[PDB]
This record gives sequence, structure tokens and C-alpha cells, in this order.
Amino acid sequence: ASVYAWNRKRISNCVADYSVLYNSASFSTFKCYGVSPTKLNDLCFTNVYA
Amino acid sequence: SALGKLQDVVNQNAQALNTLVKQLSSNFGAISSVLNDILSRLDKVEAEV
Repeated sequence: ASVYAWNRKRISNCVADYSVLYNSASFSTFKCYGVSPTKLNDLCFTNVYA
Repeated sequence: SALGKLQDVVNQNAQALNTLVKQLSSNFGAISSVLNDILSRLDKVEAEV
């Protein structure tokens, strides 16, 4: 998206592997707040909004 | 109503303990009041603070 018209994608009712994300050296930046990326795989969430 | 001098000793210990126990719910500037949340959300280098 254009940044004032920013996109939001709802994620719900599914399983994921965040190591597929944090291992991906293509990301020129990767940071986390209130959670550690290496600890994401033990969690579950209400929904997620990307 | 005559037994106030004894009842007060039970009441003051309950007021102290049900404050000491309830302070486990306080955040103190951390990410959660419950310790297992931090340990299950953060790696130890972030968790130690």
C-alpha cells in the first residue's frame, strides 16, 4: 500500500512457522517488541493483524 | 461487639496478607505481572531487564 492508505490483512484460525520468517536473510530489517522472534513458535494469539 | 481487641488481630493480618498476595498482580514497569509470560515471550538477554 501507499503509506497513509496502509494495508491491513487479518490472520485467524490457522497455524504458522515464524522461523520461516526470521531465518529469511532477504529482510533488510527484522525487529520485535513485547516478544522475541526466536520465541514466536511457542505462542498462540487471538487473531494476528499483518 | 465485645471481642474487638481479638478480632482486630485477625483483621490486620488478613489486610496485610491480602495486600502482599495482591501485589503479585502489579506490573512494576515490566511487560506482565505473571513471570511465566516473560519467560515464554522473550529470550533471556531481553527477559533479564
